[PDB]
Amino acid sequence: GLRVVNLLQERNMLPSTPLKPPVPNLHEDIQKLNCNPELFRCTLTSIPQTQALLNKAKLPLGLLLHPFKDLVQLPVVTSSTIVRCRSCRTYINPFVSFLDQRRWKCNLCYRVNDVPEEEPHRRPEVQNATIEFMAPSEYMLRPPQPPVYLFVFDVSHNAVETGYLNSVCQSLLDNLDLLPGNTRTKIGFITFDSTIHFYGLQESLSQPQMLIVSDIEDVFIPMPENLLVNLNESKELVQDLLKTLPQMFTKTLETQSALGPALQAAFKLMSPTGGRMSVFQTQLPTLGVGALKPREEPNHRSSAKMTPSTDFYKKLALDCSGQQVAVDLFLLSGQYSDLASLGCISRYSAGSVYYYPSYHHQHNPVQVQKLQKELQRYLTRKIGFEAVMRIRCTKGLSIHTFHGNFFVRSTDLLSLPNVNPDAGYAVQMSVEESLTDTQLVSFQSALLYTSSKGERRIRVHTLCLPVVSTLNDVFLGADVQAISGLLANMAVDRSMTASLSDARDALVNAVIDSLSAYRSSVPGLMVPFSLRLFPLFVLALLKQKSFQTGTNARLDERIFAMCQVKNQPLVYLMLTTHPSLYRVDNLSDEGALNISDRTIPQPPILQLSVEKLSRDGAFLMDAGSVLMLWVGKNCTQNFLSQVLGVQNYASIPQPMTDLPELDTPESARIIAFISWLREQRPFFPILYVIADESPMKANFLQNMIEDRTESALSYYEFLLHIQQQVNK
Amino acid sequence: MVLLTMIARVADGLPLAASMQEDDLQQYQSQAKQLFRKLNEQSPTRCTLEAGAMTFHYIIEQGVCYLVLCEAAFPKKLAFAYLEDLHSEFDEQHGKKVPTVSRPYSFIEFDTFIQKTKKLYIDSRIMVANIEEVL
Amino acid sequence: TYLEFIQQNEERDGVRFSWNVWPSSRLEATRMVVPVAALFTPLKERPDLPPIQYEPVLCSRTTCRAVLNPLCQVDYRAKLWACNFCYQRNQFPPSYAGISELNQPAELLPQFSSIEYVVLRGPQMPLIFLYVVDTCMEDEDLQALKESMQMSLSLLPPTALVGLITFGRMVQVHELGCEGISKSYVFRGTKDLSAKQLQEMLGPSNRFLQPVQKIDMNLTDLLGELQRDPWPVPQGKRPLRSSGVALSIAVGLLECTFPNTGARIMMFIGGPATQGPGMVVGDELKTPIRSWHDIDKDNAKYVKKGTKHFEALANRAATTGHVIDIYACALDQTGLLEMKCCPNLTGGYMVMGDSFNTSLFKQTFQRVFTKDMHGQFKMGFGGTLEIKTSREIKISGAIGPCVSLNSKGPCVSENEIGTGGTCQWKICGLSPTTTLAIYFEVVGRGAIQFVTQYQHSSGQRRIRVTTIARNWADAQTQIQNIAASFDQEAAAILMARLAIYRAETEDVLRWLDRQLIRLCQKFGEYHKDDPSSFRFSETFSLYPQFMFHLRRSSFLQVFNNSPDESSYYRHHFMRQDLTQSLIMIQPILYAYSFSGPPEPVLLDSSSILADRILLMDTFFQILIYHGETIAQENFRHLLQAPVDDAQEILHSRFPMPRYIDTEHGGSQARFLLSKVNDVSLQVFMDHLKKLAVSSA
Amino acid sequence: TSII
Ligand SMILES: [Zn+2]
Ligand SMILES: [Zn+2]
Repeated sequence: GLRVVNLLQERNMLPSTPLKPPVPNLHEDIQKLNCNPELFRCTLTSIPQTQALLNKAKLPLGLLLHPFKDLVQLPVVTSSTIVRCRSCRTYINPFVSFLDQRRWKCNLCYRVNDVPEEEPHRRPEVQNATIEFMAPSEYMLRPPQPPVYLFVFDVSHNAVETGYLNSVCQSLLDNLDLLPGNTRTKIGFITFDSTIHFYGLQESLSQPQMLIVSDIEDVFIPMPENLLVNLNESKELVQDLLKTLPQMFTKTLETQSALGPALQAAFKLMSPTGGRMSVFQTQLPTLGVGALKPREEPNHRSSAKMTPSTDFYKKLALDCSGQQVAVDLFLLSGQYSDLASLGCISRYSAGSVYYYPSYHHQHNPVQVQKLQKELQRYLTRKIGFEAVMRIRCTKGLSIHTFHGNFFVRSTDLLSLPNVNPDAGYAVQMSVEESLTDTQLVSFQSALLYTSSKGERRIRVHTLCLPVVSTLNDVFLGADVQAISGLLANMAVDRSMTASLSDARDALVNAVIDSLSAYRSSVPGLMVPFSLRLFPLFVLALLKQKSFQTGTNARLDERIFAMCQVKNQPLVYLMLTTHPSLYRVDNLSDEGALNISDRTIPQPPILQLSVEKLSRDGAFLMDAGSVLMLWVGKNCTQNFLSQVLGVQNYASIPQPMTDLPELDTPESARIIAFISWLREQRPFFPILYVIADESPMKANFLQNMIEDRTESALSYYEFLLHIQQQVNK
Repeated sequence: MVLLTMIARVADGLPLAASMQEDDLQQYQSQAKQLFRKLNEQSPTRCTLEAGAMTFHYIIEQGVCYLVLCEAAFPKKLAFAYLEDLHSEFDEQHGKKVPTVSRPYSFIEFDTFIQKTKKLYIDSRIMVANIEEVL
Repeated sequence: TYLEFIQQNEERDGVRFSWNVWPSSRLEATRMVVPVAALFTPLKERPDLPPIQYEPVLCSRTTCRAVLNPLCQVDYRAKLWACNFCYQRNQFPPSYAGISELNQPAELLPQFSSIEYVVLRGPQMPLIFLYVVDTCMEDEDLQALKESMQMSLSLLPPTALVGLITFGRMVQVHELGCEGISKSYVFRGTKDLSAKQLQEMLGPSNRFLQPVQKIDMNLTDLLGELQRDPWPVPQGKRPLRSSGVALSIAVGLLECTFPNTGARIMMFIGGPATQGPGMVVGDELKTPIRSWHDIDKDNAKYVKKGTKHFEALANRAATTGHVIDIYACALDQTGLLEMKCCPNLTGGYMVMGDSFNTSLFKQTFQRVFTKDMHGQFKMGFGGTLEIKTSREIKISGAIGPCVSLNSKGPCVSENEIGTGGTCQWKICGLSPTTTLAIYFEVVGRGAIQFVTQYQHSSGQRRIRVTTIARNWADAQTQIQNIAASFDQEAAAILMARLAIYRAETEDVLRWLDRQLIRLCQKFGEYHKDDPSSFRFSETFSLYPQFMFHLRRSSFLQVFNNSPDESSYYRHHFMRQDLTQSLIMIQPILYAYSFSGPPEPVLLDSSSILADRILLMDTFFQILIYHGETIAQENFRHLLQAPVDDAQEILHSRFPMPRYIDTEHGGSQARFLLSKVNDVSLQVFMDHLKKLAVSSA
Repeated sequence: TSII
């Protein structure tokens, strides 16, 4: 794959099969041990030898990691001692150098270490790039904290009208036994509006107790016990409250919400132990500390002129981090809520935000089932408490910028009050000292956390990459998807820091400078094979909710889009930015019918353009978190009756949540393909067939990032602008 | 008058079970581990140590040490009475597998019995040293 | 008979004067050794006067506005009546156009000189009962307190409003019947809140005050599920009890919800205030609660600041018109000295015992809700007392459970006694036994009119009008009749309340003899420098003996008692009628022997016989002493004749007296030997005669 | 600080 591609001549560059990550140019025995690229990958699989060579390539050097990802198999070492390097404390990894059969050379600081009295090359710590240790006593600041779940609910008049509390309390009742933990599990509840409402739970009392703290400017804990109760001991007492809670605030006239003081009370309740805080807010905070001004929302006409409005939720997030308290924010607002400020509570506490625009129990069934499925994953996925993460790299390389939800302590120690398996992180590096002496460099991430069973564990991933000295070899190893993800994180920071214009300009100039630098080292737009999708993916970045310009997008939409860029793994960033488009009205037997009885169709991936569509058939779009099935106005009668279960195009339901399972082989094929798509991921993506000509579901159209619009270039128009600036 | 409780194996100082709640903790949890390291086969089986304003109390029964720290005004007779029923319950259905575990805090779930027993001594409703010698 | 005169007038008018014949001259309007005063009982019960459903028919003379009374000269054919306080002639209202001598209005018959009017204006207001419960007590005490409050709930009228405030370290304002969750508003016990602040933080009926008929089932379950303060008590410490904040929240609640309407704040405490404003004692047990000896040597850094907090709440509740009761039961002191002004300014009760789990408290607490012949409580609310006097009579002030309304007029004196400077007072709570003391001053038959507007327990507005008249002394023979009209019992109690008032607001034991000796020299008989010739008329003979027990009583010798006990004793003395007041100063003693039926005996050591049973009735204690020979079928009747007679009075007295069964060489025989006997009465009388026949 |  050494070829040179003319982007102006191909225009069908996107392959029909899923994009696989590049394989680093290593020796066959070194690459066979390399880490799973879904847990750890780099923008440049061939590391530049000098900073000057990196600067000439005009490509960003960095790492994207998914360290707590659910695994099929995990080696758990129980050794009496953890073998680390005597200098940089690097954990012994498959890429070290044994010399005297009881002396190993550290692959990050080149120091020779005594192989401890515990054939050492057969040891599992040297045969697995991903491994989990049992942390000894010196890795604990305190006894392992129990799992603590505190749920904070907005019960204002607007929140009651949404009806969100009915499904949240139902998901808690359904998944009460599925919450991670042992007998030490504790659970609590807080509701608020203009006042803070604590809930005491004791078996000695007939009913729970609703304790109202009305001093908003001076919050306190009204009861020393029974507010954070033991789950399995008070199971029936927790269940009765979850059945009564959605019924207490029906006639509520409280319209103001004091989110700030409520979070202050919730922090004080969890300050002794720490844990996970689940906050559910539906409107702009307007009462007490943390109040946020209203704002007029932009329209398609407004110029590019996002930052937090206050530092309250940022300061409060740092206090939560110091007590191992993480805050997950569930914003179900129908109007502006200043998420640019509210998100600071989850960013700096290793939480994550969940946005459900215009949630209503009766008026928005799409958001209703979206919240149901996301809460199913949120309450049942594994969890790690009071966690820290460190990222080490071979001497000569230096991490200079961290991306994700955490708090960077000094010495580049990532603090994670909670670590969750759906979080993604990114790092940007630079060559501080020339890698002349070495040919291989290594990267090692260590995740120290407390499990839900009360065990201190250490999860370690190690990656090894080769060093090159020619500009061509740097380009030959470029990971286009990883470069896209790192640029997205850099552009988000550029926005807060500078402006959305600078963010949009830095993204365009990343394609200009890299291809112009490539050109100056060899008519049309000539790119190496590894970068043939570089202008396409960047155009997709410039058109989606994070960075788009002449759209009618709302403020909280764009902020949540930027929060997902900073917090999601690379696979779901690529699935969201460049969805996969398949034609599904004509599935057949060329698929992965390998897995037993099931035959799974494998239709080819289509480039995101309306020109690829057709009014004669139906097209499914995999957007990562959602599956939109578009049905043409002239779809064949077979697809209507045998797949949709409908006699004519006119009779397809206004919002159709999912297809029926009908007794037709066409239905069996499409249920196979959709089931196979959803088995690839954790948050079950809801499939909506409501994309229709008249359903006002033009979200599907928004994703065709290659077509032009009255406010953005087409893909061809983009390539022409790139070539104009390359040959300037 | 406030508390701190730790259960550990005397031989290697391996922590078995503990319990702490704040609302410092760091300087008194360290001195606790200093004691677990120094204790051995010739240490007194029942002793009282006094660190500054606070006071340590411990007993040793079958290679397991039951330590408690409290404000010096806390009655010493109640401090030792609290350590015995802890040893009574712990040794009953955990003493068989104490000299076999290797992971720290292999009995974190003894947290539940600790804090329940702990409630019944802090609401009013043998040797002496100064914790500076052994350290 | 002057005795028949004094007895019949208290029965009809509920009043007793020190002098029943008044000064006729400004020359010696100063002569009074004992001032012209009255023990007035506004709601004095009497066998059935007709409830008069009129409007009281006021005198149209602007400032005067006196009530038509039997002292008014009428003219039933000119249709006029002449007011007796200002001689202006009035015209009878339309509804009186058909009156005649053959059938006259009730307010003109001298039998109806004290009369009660019912004024039905508009919608009645419901009664309000706010429970304020301490949860820092033993389970035995808290359980019995829960059972007592649940019983009183079953006695309240169906329309009355009820609220509940529990407090420990925090203060909880409970919102009753709210779905199936039962919520409450929690406040810090470390800082005070104004009525305006409390109104904003909390948001005819309320969420916190609801009718009994709609809430009694939910409130009974809640009261039965009350548990102790959940905060632990460290070793050697008292629980953190925020009495001052919980009371200021109960006062602030009613102040912004139902102001100016009968309400009773019932606070139940089982210990002293240890936190927040109003604090009485520290939180560590090693420091004992203040004592009288600790108060004078200035080792009580909480009294002055704690009293000031509750004096502010007292004036706040009294201005709004609400009543504050204090039910304190603990083994140590509780802080009555600092909180006394709340049930003193208002007409609130003050009950004091060792534990809520005794027959003493339980029976006392349910006597608060004793009903009459129609099923209504014997309590009134928002009582306004106005006094109309003749031009020559001026009001110096009042001593008793009342608050001045700062109303000015020609009837107000310049020298004020107690709570003076007004002809109008507010009594937020009153009962048929509530007795004020009004001191007058002269500057026949002058008439004093008492007008008391109050809210009946039924909700009706009522006005009791008592008009009295006492003969102006005949200028030919005054000092002889004035001495004849002297009431030694009434004057002794009226002089006693003067002594307690300045002792409780300070030597007082130097003003007492000056009036006793001067009274001896003025109305006694003696040769100069001959003490053996000194003597008193039958009108004055009991007065020195009354003042002998007074100066040695626990009302003035506060030591050997705790400050809470001294405040408790002084509380009930300032509110009782004459009959019970004499018992307090001089306990009555009955003797029981084979030789005769029960008979009263002297309060001296000479009455203690070995073969006799004694029943000493102090107002606060019923004591049965068994003589040494007696101690060791009709010596059963000798051992139960006091028990039988004690049983009847151990039920009528509202603050149920403590019962003692002691003997010679008994532990509690101390109570008999103390009030019995500067030394003895004989030495006291001889020293008195040597000074009365002495210099003037 | 941490030794991770
Ligand atoms: Zn090293
Ligand atoms: Zn008149």
